[PDB]
Amino acid sequence: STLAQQALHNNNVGPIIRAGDLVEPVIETAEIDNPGKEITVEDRRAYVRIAAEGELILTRKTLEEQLGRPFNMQELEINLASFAGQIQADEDQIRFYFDKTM
Amino acid sequence: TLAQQALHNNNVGPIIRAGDLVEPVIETAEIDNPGKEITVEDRRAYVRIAAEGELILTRKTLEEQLGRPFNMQELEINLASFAGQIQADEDQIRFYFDKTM
Amino acid sequence: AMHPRKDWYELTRATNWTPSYVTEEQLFPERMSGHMGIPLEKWESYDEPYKTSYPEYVSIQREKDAGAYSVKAALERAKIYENSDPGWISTLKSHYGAIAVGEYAAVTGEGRMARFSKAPGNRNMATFGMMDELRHGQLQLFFPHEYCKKDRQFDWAWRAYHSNEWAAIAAKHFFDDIITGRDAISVAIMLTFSFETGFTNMQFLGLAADAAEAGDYTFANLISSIATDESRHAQQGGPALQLLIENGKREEAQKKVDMAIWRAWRLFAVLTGPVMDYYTPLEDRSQSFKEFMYEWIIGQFERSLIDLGLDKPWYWDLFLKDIDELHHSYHMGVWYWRTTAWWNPAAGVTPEERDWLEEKYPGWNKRWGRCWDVITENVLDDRMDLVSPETLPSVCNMSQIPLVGVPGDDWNIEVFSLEHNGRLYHFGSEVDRWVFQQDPVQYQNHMNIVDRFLAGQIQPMTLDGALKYMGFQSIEEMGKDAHDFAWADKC
Amino acid sequence: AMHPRKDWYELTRATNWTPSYVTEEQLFPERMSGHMGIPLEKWESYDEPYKTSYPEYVSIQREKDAGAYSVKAALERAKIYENSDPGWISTLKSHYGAIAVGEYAAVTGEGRMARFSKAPGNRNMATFGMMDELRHGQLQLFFPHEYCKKDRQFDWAWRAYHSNEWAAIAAKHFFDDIITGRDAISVAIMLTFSFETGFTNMQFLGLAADAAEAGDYTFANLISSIATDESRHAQQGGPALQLLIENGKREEAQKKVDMAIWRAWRLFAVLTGPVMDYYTPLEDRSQSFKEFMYEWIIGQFERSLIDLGLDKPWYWDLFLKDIDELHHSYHMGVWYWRTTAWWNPAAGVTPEERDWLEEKYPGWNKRWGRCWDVITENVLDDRMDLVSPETLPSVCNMSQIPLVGVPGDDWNIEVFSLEHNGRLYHFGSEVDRWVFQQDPVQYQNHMNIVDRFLAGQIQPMTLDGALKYMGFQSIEEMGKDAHDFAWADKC
Amino acid sequence: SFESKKPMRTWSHLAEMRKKPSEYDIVSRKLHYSTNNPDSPWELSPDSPMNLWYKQYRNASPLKHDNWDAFTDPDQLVYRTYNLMQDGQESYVQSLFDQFNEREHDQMVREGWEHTMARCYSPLRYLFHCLQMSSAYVQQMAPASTISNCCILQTADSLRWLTHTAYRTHELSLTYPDAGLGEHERELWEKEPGWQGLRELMEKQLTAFDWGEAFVSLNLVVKPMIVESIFKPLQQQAYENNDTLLPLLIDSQLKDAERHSRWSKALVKHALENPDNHAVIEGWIEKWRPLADRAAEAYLSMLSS
Amino acid sequence: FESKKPMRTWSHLAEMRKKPSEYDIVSRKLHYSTNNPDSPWELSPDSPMNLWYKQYRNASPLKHDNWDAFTDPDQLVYRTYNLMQDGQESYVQSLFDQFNEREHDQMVREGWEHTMARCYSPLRYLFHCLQMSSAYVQQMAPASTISNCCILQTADSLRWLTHTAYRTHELSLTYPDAGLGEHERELWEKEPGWQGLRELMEKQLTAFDWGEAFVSLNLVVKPMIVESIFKPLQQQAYENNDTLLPLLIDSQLKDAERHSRWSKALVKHALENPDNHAVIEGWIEKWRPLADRAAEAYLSMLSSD
Amino acid sequence: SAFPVHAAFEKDFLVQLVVVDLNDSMDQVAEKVAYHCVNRRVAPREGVMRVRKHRSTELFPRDMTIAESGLNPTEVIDVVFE
Amino acid sequence: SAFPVHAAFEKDFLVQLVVVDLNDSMDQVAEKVAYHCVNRRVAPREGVMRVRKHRSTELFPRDMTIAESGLNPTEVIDVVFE
Ligand SMILES: [O-][O-]
Ligand SMILES: [O-][O-]
Ligand SMILES: [Fe+3]
Ligand SMILES: [Fe+3]
Ligand SMILES: [Fe+3]
Ligand SMILES: [Fe+3]
Repeated sequence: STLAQQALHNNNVGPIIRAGDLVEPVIETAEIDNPGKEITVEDRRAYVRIAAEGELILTRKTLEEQLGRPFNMQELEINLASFAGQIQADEDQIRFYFDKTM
Repeated sequence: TLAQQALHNNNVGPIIRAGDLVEPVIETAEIDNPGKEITVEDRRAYVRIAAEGELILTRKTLEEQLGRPFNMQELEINLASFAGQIQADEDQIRFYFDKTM
Repeated sequence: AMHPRKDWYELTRATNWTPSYVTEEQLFPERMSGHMGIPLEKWESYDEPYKTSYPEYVSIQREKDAGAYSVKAALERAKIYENSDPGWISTLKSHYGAIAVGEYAAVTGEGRMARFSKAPGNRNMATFGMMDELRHGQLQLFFPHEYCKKDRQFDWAWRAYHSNEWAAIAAKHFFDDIITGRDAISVAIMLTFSFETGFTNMQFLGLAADAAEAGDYTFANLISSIATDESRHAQQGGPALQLLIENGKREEAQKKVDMAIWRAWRLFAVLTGPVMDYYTPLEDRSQSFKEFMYEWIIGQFERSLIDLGLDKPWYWDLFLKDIDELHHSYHMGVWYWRTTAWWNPAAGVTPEERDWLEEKYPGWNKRWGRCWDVITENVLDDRMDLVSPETLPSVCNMSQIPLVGVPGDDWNIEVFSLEHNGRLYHFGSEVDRWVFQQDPVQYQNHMNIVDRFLAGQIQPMTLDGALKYMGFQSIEEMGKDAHDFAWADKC
Repeated sequence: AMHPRKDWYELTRATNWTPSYVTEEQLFPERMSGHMGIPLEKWESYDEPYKTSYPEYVSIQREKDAGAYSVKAALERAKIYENSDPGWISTLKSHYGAIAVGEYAAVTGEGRMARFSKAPGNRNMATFGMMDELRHGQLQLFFPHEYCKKDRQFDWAWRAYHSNEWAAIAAKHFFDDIITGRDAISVAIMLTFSFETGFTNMQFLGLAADAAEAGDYTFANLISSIATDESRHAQQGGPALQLLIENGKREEAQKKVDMAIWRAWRLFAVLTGPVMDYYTPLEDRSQSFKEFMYEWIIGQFERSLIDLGLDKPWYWDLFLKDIDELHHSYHMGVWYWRTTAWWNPAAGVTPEERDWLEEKYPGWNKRWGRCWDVITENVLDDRMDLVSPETLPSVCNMSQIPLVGVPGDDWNIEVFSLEHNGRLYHFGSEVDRWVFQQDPVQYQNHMNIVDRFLAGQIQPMTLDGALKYMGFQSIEEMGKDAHDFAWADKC
Repeated sequence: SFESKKPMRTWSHLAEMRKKPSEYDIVSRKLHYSTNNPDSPWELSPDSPMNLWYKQYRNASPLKHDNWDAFTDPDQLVYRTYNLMQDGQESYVQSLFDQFNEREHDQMVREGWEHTMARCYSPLRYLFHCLQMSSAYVQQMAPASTISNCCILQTADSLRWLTHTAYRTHELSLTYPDAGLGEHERELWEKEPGWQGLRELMEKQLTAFDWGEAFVSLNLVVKPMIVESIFKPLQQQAYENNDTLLPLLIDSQLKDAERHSRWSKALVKHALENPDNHAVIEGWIEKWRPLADRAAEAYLSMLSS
Repeated sequence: FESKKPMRTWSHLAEMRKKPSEYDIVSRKLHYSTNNPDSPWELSPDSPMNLWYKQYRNASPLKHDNWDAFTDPDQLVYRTYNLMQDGQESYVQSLFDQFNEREHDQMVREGWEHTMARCYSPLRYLFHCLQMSSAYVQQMAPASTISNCCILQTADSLRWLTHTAYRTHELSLTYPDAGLGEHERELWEKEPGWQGLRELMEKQLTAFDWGEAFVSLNLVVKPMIVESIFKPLQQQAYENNDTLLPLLIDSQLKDAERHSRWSKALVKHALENPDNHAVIEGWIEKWRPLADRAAEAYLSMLSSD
Repeated sequence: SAFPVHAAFEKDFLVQLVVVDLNDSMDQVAEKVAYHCVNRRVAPREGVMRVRKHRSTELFPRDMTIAESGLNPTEVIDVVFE
Repeated sequence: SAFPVHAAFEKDFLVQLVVVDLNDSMDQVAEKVAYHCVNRRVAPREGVMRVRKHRSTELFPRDMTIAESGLNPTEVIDVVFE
């Protein structure tokens, strides 16, 4: 039950990216667009769980440069298989965040 | 010897790459060429479909065998090669030889 | 020039008005809408956080389907069906049978919301949700259809929900309770929030990870593409939950989530649990069923629950204990009664596998190991009559799944019974009994498969008669051991 | 309503006119156009049999690329690089280095016809041809690029054509002879007819068959998609051929086809022959190299040549003998000089492979097997300085490939030499010397890599110096035995 | 006992077709398991509230057929081909929006046309949303999956029209900021006489819970009226006021509306295989025609003033 | 021999500051024919094609020591060109379909079909000249990033040709007695208004220096066609109630502005060498009076009785 | 006559439907349940099999019949050992 | 001094560049060719190695030098056994 307590008492937020050409660009973008957050990556081969504590931003500009081809933010849903945190999305960026601290 | 026999063939027809067109093209070849014996050689990545002298694939039959709307021009997505000369239009494609060896 | 969505999106959901020629209650009746008395004006602050617009939707979904079908076409000759382990093929059979037509049922849940939700944003996002579940149902019929010519059991991708087979009844009882049998706000809370940000990830991403390990990229690519749609339309539940909390309905919201989570847990323990710990070949088990649970349900879903302002369910510690034990007993039941399944369960108890099970669940060998020992000796002695049942298991009046407990050295089994309106009901858990008591009119006159057996509805009243009643049309479709007991050569 | 192609297509190729402000010969100069004095009006009867139009082209090619890239993306974790047999990885390295920038050069061949062909339908189909080869060059740079981070030898997908590596020179000498170095009508006959309905199928569909057997569906799917483009724009050659025959130029047409076929044969015996019979793991060999040759070149291509009114090439019986012998010796040269390649050749002479070789090429063990006996014994006795060369092979002045013959019990080797303008040239066959004699100005002052070595252009004049002249920038880039001699432990 | 049988080439329920089953057949036919048990549509207590709803409003409909599942969409659309089709049409419409904005088209309409649009066009987002909600209801109530699938796509098309109207209302507001565009549409829908016949019709139509009456009133009465009395008169008025964008946009929406009329008429023909259904449908048509005519009359009066 | 680790990208890109894009990976430094000045192609150094490239590419007066650094400002690759043009071309084809349904061609002002026959349908010859000319720049240009822009410009020219052929045929169905699709070659060869253009193109197509070919085609000829042919036809069509032609030309003008963009970027790259200014200005001045003559002759024919 | 019970056998994993008869002794009931459990999923063992109402503390007398017991059809019983 | 020739050794599979000296006897030429062939791809054998012009019937005498031979640089020779 203490293993379950510590699993629940987390503040990890961020995208779950399915296997494909967005995995490494999203990881690079997460690192670049959140300086001073530690970015964690769990690779499950069919998907990758990308996380940071409390808040994680992906900007369209950085993702376009890391992907290497023109990119619209709405296209991320081709490869965003799930996510942790609440989501706030617009044409310029997507923000994954929690309102509470556990 | 073996080479002269290999050369002196009159086999004509499409080479279909692996994908959703292999089985409908085989069925179409049989339906649209009654009284021709259709030969099929499966190389996993492609299938060589042949008849002697001429082989027709009609749009109507292909669209029926495929199970969804189909234009003849889309055959190019999966037609990786062919034996014979080609005469194609909106309604069908015909593979054929002018000479008989 | 084009104008950015932010500039005109509000007009797309400016669609509430004050009815004049009918009452507000005639237009949105409580039994279909579930507004809990919250007036129309209050629903207009509903703000879907994962937006889309019709032009973007059809463009992006065109690209999604092009990818899914291109991969299927390019791998048709990869010999997956012929070269896969039989337990993997069994996983495909159970997934497609249990899911495909249930996805099509989810269209009706989304449609319930598109017509009867008082929130204009909800009605538009539910319209895309209707479209998404259409996609999901059609994909998961189209993909197994090509295997009909290999195996009659794949016919159950279409046939399962049309049968009275016990696991189809369990799936239909759940989805009809959560999806198609309740008002729009209940659907928003129980389906899109509770199920589709929780257990759907176990089945469509956790199983994708196993599929990728097993080398089935057609399937892994398929179900992970499906999950990208779920991620968008599941976001309809959060704002509904927030609206109910801010309008004094926190208690009712908590109860619905509590109920929905538990009902999904019992069903997914019998479907996904055996797949991840027994059917999937050992070398392809990316994580254990419990480790996936702690990732997706405890670590992700339950934390998101707290962030929205809800509490841990009252049954939290019961749920954690169930995670260690329930699916091992569900597996044994599904296997021992394999003739009643439309897939071929893999027993999954070679020594190598029993070592892994012991490391993932300390004490496994002293519990379910004791039963598998008796079964293994009977197989080794060619007493095959002792590994097929002559009776039916008792079945929960809620989950429609056999009543189970922990066997072996510290045996414990509890049925939670209930007298109600002159009838005696039996439930597999405290929570299942509680779910019944939250809404008796939903359940009280339903008869489970064993209720029907004893009421004379199944003739002849034999195991063979039950199999005809369950809809099996040939010997080939009845489940058998996935390896024809070849695993006993290892024991 | 839309009006069907067969209603306006003729106007898309009604583009010839009678020039007035320059002469016809200034507009279409013979050295660029190759019309052989056939007047403009005669070229208007050119009728391409595999038509397309701009709207259909962009729509269909959009679909082709969507499939190619989405299959690549879905399989990126299939572990191809790490799990494939090294012989298969070498096949990829060899293919991408030899082909990718060669495809981009074929854009110029198509551009030559789009500007300088007198046939309007040729000029239009060559425009789509330009686009097709652009596609092929970009696909075959994009696909290997992801492996750069794993192996410097994949850098040669880009670098090979910028180097003086000996196989790179052989490829450029061939492609500059038949694609970029001749007039438009020669391009039509030598590239689109001779090469793109002949040997291209060996590399893009024969190899795809081996790729599917090996489980590399990204590569099989890619190169079979490339082949669908070639099937269309290769049909430019037939109508040019027929027009030449109708206008009295059959002898010139026959010579061009005879030359292009032999030149392509020599190059693909060194690139594809070793791949199909030695690098590809035995269990993945769909057919032998010779079996593929009889399917694609003898059964398909040469029969098509006959149907269009041309004759069997004069060297027919030399060709048939070459198919039995040549690539086995080319394999031995590439492997023994493996340090000069940008891929790692697989020896492919375990006893199991040698039984296959003997069955597919009776007498193999008494010829090339004699040489592999000596090599194998040195490897087993750790006399490794004798499995690496200390001199250069002598090289053909036409094909740029080492001069080989049949080794072992019935040794036969012949060099065909020629004094010309105070220089001594050596050719690997009668046909290669004949090709040189058909157009000495095309070839006479070209210096093969051994000519360069002896003339002082390679410094230092050592094997080390030659390797550096060839463009290798680090030890890791030079070829080794694919399996690090682990094959010897099975002998 | 049980017999051994061979695998089938398709689903068991399609194995007796004369021809090879289409993609449409495979993914669309006989998916409503809620029609299997007359006593319990859904796998719950037979008198659960939603079971009672379906027994009243679907099973007990006076529109009757022994094989609703045999219905076929004449266009045989599936999700995949719907998106293929509509991505083409909708990217065409969006390209029109882009090019007409580059041309400053809205600046060159006849004087006063922005007030006609604010009054007679921008409040159509309410009417189109009612069609969306109404189509979703026929979807969930229809007694066959092939009928429901047509209703799903018609629900998506209604949202498509709603979104066109929202986009153009905002864009028009940028050239004409003093006309109430994007500000007053709710008040017009609720209070303006020209809209009250339509709003009365949809409020009542949305409370017809019998699936057959819902289908007939929506597809055979309401939707044809909108084509004849709103879409086409708007094209004529646009022509008279130098609006060249609106006739092209409405021609694209009329393509969707003809597709809805095609599957609707196909279902009527299917239903008329039972001779009793002619009286049932004609009765519903006569019941709803007067509300539809008053709706059109009031709208056309307002468009003329 | 040194040891080196694997690189993240091609050797020639490994020292970029930024991550290589798709465009960088598949487009840059692909002309191996520029590596050896005395032997462009791997043949005899004095082979006919090697002498051609030594004279008309290597010896061009327009000089730069890193042509390969040129960058298409749109950074188009084959994949994204087809994505873009499938959208624009399916838009144009939908316009053709719908304007046909409306019978647009019957409503043009009387006599417009004769102006189309004389001033529009022979553009297929002009557009094919641009196609041939673009293909020549492609094969002679000294960097693959330059050649790639020319390939897509060649395809765009054929797109315009195919528009003109389709519309010529379509228009001839409403007006069978105007010579549409029958007399274009004779007008191209003999009609005064076309002879300025035909002389320009025939001489331009015999300018074999890659630099002079590029400047005359993309900096002189093609801007004149936008300014003196496309836009005056749009204005003429407006006067004559042809509403299709301005929309079609608007789509072709998007192609033309893209050609102008990469053209200007190449000039800016070239002007890093100060010597190239006088070379480019010299060629502009040399070709401009021919292009002005061509425009004046065409416009006087266009505005005639 | 037929008398259905739901019975959980000591050390098994589940509760099963077992139909006994109204006049069966408790010893006869336990044996009818053991037919569906012992040597199938539960090892045989020595000792006397006892029947009790599910989860309760008291054991039915071995000689008592189902009719004399307080049991109703479809009630849950345990079969356990002393 | 240095004298390049192209040499084919009996039973080998290729022709190789071998540099000899103008004053080398045919026996020394033979040993220098054999250095690149025997025990690498060709089994050793008993016998006297001889040199001839490529495909010629005549052999050059064992003691004859390259200078005495009339061979030109980069001509093709065979080395064979008697
Ligand atoms: O259910 O999605
Ligand atoms: O050559 O492609
Ligand atoms: Fe779904
Ligand atoms: Fe869902
Ligand atoms: Fe190519
Ligand atoms: Fe090609």
